Amino acid sequence: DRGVNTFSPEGRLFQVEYAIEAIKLGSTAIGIQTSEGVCLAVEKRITSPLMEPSSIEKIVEIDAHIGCAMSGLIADAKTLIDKARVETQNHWFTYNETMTVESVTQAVSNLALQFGEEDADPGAMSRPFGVALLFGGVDEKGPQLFHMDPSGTFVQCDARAIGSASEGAQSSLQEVYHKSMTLKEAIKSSLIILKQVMEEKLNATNIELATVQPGQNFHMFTKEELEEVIKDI
Amino acid sequence: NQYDNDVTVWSPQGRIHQIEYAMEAVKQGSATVGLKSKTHAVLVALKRAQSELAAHQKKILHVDNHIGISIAGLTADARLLCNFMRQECLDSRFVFDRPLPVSRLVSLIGSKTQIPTQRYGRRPYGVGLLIAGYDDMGPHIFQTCPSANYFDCRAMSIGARSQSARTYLERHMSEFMECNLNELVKHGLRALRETLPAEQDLTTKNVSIGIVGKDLEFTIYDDDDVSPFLEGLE
Amino acid sequence: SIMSYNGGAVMAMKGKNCVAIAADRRFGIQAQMVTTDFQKIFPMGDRLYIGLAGLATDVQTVAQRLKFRLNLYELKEGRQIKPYTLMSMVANLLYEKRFGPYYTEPVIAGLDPKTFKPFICSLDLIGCPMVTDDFVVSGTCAEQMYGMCESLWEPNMDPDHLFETISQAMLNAVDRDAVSGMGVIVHIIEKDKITTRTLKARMD
Amino acid sequence: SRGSSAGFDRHITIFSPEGRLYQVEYAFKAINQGGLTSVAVRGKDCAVIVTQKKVPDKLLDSSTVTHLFKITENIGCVMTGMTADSRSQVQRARYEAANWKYKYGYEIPVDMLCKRIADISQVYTQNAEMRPLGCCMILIGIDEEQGPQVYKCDPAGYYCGFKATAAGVKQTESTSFLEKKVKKKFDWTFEQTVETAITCLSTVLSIDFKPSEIEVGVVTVENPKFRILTEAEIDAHLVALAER
Amino acid sequence: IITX
Amino acid sequence: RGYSFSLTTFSPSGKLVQIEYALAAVAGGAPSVGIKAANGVVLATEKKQKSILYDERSVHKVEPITKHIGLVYSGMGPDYRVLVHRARKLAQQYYLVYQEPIPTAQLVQRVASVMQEYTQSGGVRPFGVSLLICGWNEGRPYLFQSDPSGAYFAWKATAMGKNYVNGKTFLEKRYNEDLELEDAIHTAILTLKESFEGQMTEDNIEVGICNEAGFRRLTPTEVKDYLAAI
Amino acid sequence: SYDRAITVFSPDGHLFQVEYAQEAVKKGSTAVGVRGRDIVVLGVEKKSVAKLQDERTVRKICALDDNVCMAFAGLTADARIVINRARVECQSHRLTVEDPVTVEYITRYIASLKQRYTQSNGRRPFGISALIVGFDFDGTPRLYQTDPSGTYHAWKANAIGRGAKSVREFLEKNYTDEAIETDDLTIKLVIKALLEVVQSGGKNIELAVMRRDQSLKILNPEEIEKYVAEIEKEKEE
Amino acid sequence: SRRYDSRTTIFSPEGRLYQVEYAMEAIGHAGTCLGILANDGVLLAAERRNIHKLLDEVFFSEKIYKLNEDMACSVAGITSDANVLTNELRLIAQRYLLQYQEPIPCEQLVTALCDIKQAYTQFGGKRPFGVSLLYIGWDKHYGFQLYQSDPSGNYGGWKATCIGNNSAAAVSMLKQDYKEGEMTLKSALALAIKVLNKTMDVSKLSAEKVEIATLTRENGKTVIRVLKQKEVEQLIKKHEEEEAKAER
Amino acid sequence: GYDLSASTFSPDGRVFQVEYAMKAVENSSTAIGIRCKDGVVFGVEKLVLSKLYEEGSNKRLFNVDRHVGMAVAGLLADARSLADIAREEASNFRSNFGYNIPLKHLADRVAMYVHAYTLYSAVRPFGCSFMLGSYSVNDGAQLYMIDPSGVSYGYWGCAIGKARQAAKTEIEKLQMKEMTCRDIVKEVAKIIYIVHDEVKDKAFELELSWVGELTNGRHEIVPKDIREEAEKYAKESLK
Ligand SMILES: [Cl-]
Ligand SMILES: [Cl-]
Ligand SMILES: [Cl-]
Ligand SMILES: [Cl-]
Ligand SMILES: [Cl-]
Ligand SMILES: [Cl-]
Ligand SMILES: [Cl-]
Ligand SMILES: [Cl-]
Ligand SMILES: [Cl-]
Ligand SMILES: [Cl-]
Ligand SMILES: [Cl-]
Ligand SMILES: [Cl-]
Ligand SMILES: [Cl-]
Ligand SMILES: [Cl-]
Ligand SMILES: [Cl-]
Ligand SMILES: [Cl-]
Ligand SMILES: [Cl-]
Ligand SMILES: [K+]
Ligand SMILES: [Mg+2]
Ligand SMILES: [Mg+2]
Repeated sequence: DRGVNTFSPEGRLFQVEYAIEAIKLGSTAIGIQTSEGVCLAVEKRITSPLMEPSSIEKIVEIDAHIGCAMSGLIADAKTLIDKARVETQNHWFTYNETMTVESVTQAVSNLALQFGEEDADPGAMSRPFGVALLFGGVDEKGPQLFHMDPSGTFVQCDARAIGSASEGAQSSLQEVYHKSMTLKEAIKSSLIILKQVMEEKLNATNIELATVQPGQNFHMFTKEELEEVIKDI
Repeated sequence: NQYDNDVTVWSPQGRIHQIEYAMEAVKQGSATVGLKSKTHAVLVALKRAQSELAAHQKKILHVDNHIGISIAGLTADARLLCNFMRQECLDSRFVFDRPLPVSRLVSLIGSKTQIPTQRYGRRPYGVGLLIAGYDDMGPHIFQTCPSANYFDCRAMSIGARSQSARTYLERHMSEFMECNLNELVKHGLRALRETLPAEQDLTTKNVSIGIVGKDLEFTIYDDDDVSPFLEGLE
Repeated sequence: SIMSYNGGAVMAMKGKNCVAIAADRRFGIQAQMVTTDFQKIFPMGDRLYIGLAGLATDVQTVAQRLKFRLNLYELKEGRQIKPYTLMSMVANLLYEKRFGPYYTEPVIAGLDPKTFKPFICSLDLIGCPMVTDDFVVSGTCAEQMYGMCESLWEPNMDPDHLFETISQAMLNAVDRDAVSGMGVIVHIIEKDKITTRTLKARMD
Repeated sequence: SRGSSAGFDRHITIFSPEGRLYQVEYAFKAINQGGLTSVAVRGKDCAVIVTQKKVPDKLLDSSTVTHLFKITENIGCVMTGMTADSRSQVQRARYEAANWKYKYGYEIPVDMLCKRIADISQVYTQNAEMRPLGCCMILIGIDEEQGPQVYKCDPAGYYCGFKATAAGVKQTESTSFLEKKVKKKFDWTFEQTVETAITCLSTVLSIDFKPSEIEVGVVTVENPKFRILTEAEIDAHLVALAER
Repeated sequence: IITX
Repeated sequence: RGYSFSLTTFSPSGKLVQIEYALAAVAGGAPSVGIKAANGVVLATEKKQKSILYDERSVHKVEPITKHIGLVYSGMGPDYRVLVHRARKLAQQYYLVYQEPIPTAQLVQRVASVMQEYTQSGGVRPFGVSLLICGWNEGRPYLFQSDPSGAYFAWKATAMGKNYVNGKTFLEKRYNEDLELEDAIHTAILTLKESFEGQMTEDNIEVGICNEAGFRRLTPTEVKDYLAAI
Repeated sequence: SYDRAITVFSPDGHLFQVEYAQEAVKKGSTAVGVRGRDIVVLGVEKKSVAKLQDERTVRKICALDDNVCMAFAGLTADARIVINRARVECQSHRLTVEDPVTVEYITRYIASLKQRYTQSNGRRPFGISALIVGFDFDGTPRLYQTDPSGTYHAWKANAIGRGAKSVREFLEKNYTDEAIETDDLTIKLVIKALLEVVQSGGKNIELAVMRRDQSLKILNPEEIEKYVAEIEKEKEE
Repeated sequence: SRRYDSRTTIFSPEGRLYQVEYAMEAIGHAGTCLGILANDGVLLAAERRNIHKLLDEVFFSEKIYKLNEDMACSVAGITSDANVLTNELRLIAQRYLLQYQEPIPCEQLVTALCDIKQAYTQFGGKRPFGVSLLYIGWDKHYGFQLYQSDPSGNYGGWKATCIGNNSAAAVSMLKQDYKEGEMTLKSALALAIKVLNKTMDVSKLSAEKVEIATLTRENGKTVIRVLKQKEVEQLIKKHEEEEAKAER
Repeated sequence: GYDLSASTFSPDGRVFQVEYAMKAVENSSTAIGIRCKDGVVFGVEKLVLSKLYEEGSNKRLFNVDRHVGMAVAGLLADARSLADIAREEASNFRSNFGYNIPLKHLADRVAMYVHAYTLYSAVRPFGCSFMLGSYSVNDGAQLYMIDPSGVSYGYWGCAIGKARQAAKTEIEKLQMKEMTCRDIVKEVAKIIYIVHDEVKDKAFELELSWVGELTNGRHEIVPKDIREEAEKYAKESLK
């Protein structure tokens, strides 16, 4: 038994590497960034017909111009989401402007390695967060998608999958993606890919989709709007 | 084995394995080169892209008008240290209305980064930095390590396959002091290019450049802004 | 003055094998009477009572917090607390508030739970104790009370004579103080019994 | 039982099944690592401490090699055991004594200073996170009523007053020597006190000293200020002992 | 407050 | 910082072995005796005083806590000094509030409570001592023992340290309720003689007495006098 | 103060202390929740019976506020702590918002409390899951479930504790519009669900209901055996 | 330091808390202690372990503690731990009285202590307290009451129960002989002695060997008394006179 | 395992963690200090691990007060941190007592700081030994040396690092009591060259400092021209 801040001989923090393995236990989520907006799609993973599907929430609104899709240990995500929300509102309070997608992701990512068992407050984080996140939104740099993992590393991505089937899904994304791709095409593509990789038959109850566009605020798709998109697929 | 989990445990050969392991974090980072002339300090960095569709990790960071850094190792530790450095620079301008000297900043890094190497349950910083600066004593390239040691360099490279870049830099270092800026970056890019598998080339997607000097605040060139420096590697 | 805000008066008086403690019954806020049955004398044991005149809020707080301390003491020790030991306990409680004190000056009257020897004392508002062999007084009409006690009290009085004396000292003292009165209550503490009386008294 | 062990009772100061504290026992072994022995003796008129002075190097400034320390103007001590541990314990004793004088308006008695250092050492036998100090402190001073005093405390937090005592490698042999010598003496009390201390030390080591191979400190009823003897003064005693 |  | 976890814990069979092992330290310590006479209490103890070099009067095992309460022990001496100091400090805290000397039972309770702390609090071991505590109040003698667990017992007579079990049966066949203090001192010293080895002088045993006049150590010349019969 | 990291990751991304807390839940007595049309019902197993027990003192259904209650399975001492923390929080919400809590709000609060105890130094996770039920201001019935990890979901019906696997299977086949059309059938669905797994039926099934606005009513054993016989004589047909 | 931390407040792989379980073994070896609820009162009867000949007899009991005006408890397990807990029980009871100027209801006092005990199992890295308690009392909400708590932080209300040595055996005897809603203090005392006579099978039952305390109501006031040895001897006499009847 | 914590004695009464820290010092290249008639001179064999480093990088000689020099061997980051402690002790001394800290006192203070890291599981011992040197008209020349255990002594001559014993036997040949600082620099340089293993590790820089009458009690780098003369003298002496 070893401390939570022990390095392995290969120069990695065991807890961070193990936290990255927990991401593979989460449902697949997909983010695609186009010139007309970004879309976020996520497999819900319904475990019983008695469970209410709308009570699974794996895409959330950060601010009007920023959505977040998550995969891994979802309970761990809550304090990260709340930090993103609070940060964008503080930024608005102080500067009277929208915080950039990059800046939000950066703020959240600075929480990442803040665990340990004898530097800090009477009970601060004991372990890293078992969560990966896709921040999708629009700011003055245009539509934007960023990935973040438990290491605290974050990076802009033209398209990205996370969760159990992300190798697989990422392969299909390199195939279908191009820079001049439309938003409606990116929406179709990500459902096509989710359909492939999901264990269950895809339908309008066991997935979520959300978009953010230059014109329009963060928008969660309704049952009716999902059914419309599912027809071609 | 029983000597390699705690940074407070000396081995029976007088080593600290946790420090050595932290140093591996920097050895496995992508390569970066730092070099200087009489008038300028340059940083040059390879940005590792996770997928084909990922942007490419930022490797160069602004610290103050007269200082920028290149990173290799854990990104989160890089930011924490970069933020520390930024703060020490602001404090110095607030108090004295003049730039923090680069050697003094570096000393503060050493002092700061040593502390957790001696206390139980703490860990080394898993990051190494090349530090480019300009001050009253001219251009500087420093190197910092997880061990808290630091080095004042004529030039340096860290990260994966950096031994190749180090060898190139040794070969041509006698030329550096008298180089114009373009030549000096050319040299930095050539050194970086040695670290690559023979297939691969330097591109505008994978090179990042940082420059500070006598007439020039620390500035970062990415993507289309590196094109001028890559053309005429002739 | 803080101590004249609610008014009030207590005294205690020593007799042969017995003690007496007495108090006015008024609860008022400056000129205004609010109530005419306000408790100022509190049991601390079967033969041991504390009387508190002063700011009404602290009369209650001191009584209550003293009770807290007393109950713990008795559960922890084998036994009922002695009169002298209760005094020291009160003293200690008030002196803790040396630099922001409770505005009450208690009087204690009782019999020792083994010997049955009479005890009386009073304390100032920061806990200076003061034991006497005759009488103690406390409240807005202390000078009036001193006048009555110094002129009437005699040694070795029996329960009936002690009752008359403490009653006459109270009634006549408080009848010269605007903010004390609206009734007087008297407890006579004997070995074998407690006699509690309210007196016929002026209600102006 | 008989050398039994459960858990971490050899690594930290918890009880072994026999109710021993192995870590405390091991701190006593650490006293002898220095290779030195020290002797102290008291009489009616004075108290003396003598220790070995090994200067194996030519290149040491031998004036800085000492195990004798002034605690107050009137209290001296000889330390035996690990050197840095010993120095730390001397600084503490100085602080305790100075602080006593400030609070109470008179000098700390030697027994109380020894007791305080012992009491502090005790904490290291009960709390798991630090080790005992691997050293032993012998204090001398004059007490106004009781006369000259020798006190010793150890890494267990035991302390005691003595007619004479010893510390370090040849502690047992010194104790034996001193025991045999006090029985002979009337009122079980030493009288030629400096000569007894050096003779004891020379016997148990079998060395027969030069003036630069030992250190001597004294306090006397007439001169209670702690005094370190010079090389010449020590030689006077060595030559006086050699000639009978 | 009593005084002496 | 200091270790925050307990060093005494429960074993599978429900024992707190660190306390059992502290008890073994006590059992290996020098013998102590306590006898409660009708009119007083006596505490007696062997000094493990080897060398004639020891100044026997320089430290004491029989210590006063207050004018009316006294202590002796078996087990580790330096641990005992900690508890003597706390006992004394506790006695004064009580005196300042109540203006009455602390009753023996109350002192024993507060000391035992401290001993309990060291079986649970972080990063410490239990005390390796048992105390015998004597006192006089409410016109009546008291003898108490407090063990490393923080458990306490009121005794008429008892023994602790090396060879205590025999000591207890020696007293079991030798104490009566109607016994005078001076007689009790004699039997206390005979109890120590059962488990001695060495031949007794007044310089290698220590005796304290407790009565209406208060608690005090006997002086060497007093102990000498009692030893003339023994 | 004790700062040991207790819940840490293991190879392959497990949090063993949370998994072990989940094992404590599975050894607890079975609890069942069904969300009716205009009612919500909680039923729970035994646990031990015993004639000398005072039934009142060991209930595993607990009011959080006037409009929210919960049942739990697992370590009962841990549950008591969680319950009192939720009870305090229901009163703080009422203070700062002047509305009663939504059931989701207080579920979300219990869940984040549990999550915190899986990522804070010096603490083990809580060894309980909770079925939380009630009504919102707009009349909508609600059943939520939390578990030791801090995950939470809404359910039409669910079970936790020992034999939750089989009981959830029964509810999947049996929870239909017709089985919850009325209140007596909704209550009967919970009893049937328990009466599967309940050792000596029954006897040892404590039950309680919450109607829109009307607050928590527990059923007494006289009122239960009415429903027991009324469903036992319907299964002969 | 991680090497030396025995980790007292973590789950085992089966969802268990070993220090709690191990504490419960300690309690099983302690002196037997039973509590019996009746229509006109409540009692505690406990085995004395302080039985050596030379002990002095100074307090009014060994294992019975008065908590406040309306409540007492008895204990089984580590004595020193029990002293810490009973001192805390008294403090809680007075904090309540200070605040509301009425006595703490019995269940509220038990719950308050049990939350302390629970905490010792969840955080702090300390060994739990090795104590189970039986609480007897009266209050204006539920009248005469008997509670049981143990080191896990758990508690329950009981009409009759037992903790310590041979508990299982004792609770079996109570199961058969106890009359729900029909007991008096005199018949509960008889049953207490019947149970202790079987469960102290090493060996013959004596007054010096047990402690009995009763809690009753007299003129709107709660009386809590430790029976004197004269009374305990007379109750044992009556039990031994009753076993003479048991055949013809 | 009796060697994992500085709070654990071995059964023979040793503290192996401190012993292991000392091994880090004895792995390091050699530093020497010589006290002489009119001051103290320091020299360090400074191994050059790359030609890419600047001439002067990784100094092992420090000014800790204007009158005090520090010469280190071992783990360099530990040594630098100790230099900061020394600096602060001298600074605080001047603020409280209003004069320049006496060397012996500074040595004893820093040594107790070093010693404090030899007692606890919470921290590790310093992996460094250091010499402190000064000169003044009142106190003369003084040279002290502290090791990872926290022991402090005063020396006429001293060496630390891997060629410690070889250095000492050359130092012993000097009659340093009768020599000036201007002479001793050349002899320090000479000794460093003797004990340097030119086969094992190739290239080294000589680092030199002094404090004496000639510097007016200030600790200073030996001037470049004097260093180079000393280097040349040492080089040609080796022949
Ligand atoms: Cl992933
Ligand atoms: Cl990198
Ligand atoms: Cl990283
Ligand atoms: Cl390095
Ligand atoms: Cl590298
Ligand atoms: Cl209070
Ligand atoms: Cl002074
Ligand atoms: Cl002699
Ligand atoms: Cl800890
Ligand atoms: Cl003391
Ligand atoms: Cl006293
Ligand atoms: Cl005395
Ligand atoms: Cl919390
Ligand atoms: Cl479950
Ligand atoms: Cl009460
Ligand atoms: Cl009460
Ligand atoms: Cl060395
Ligand atoms: K220790
Ligand atoms: Mg009037
Ligand atoms: Mg009027």
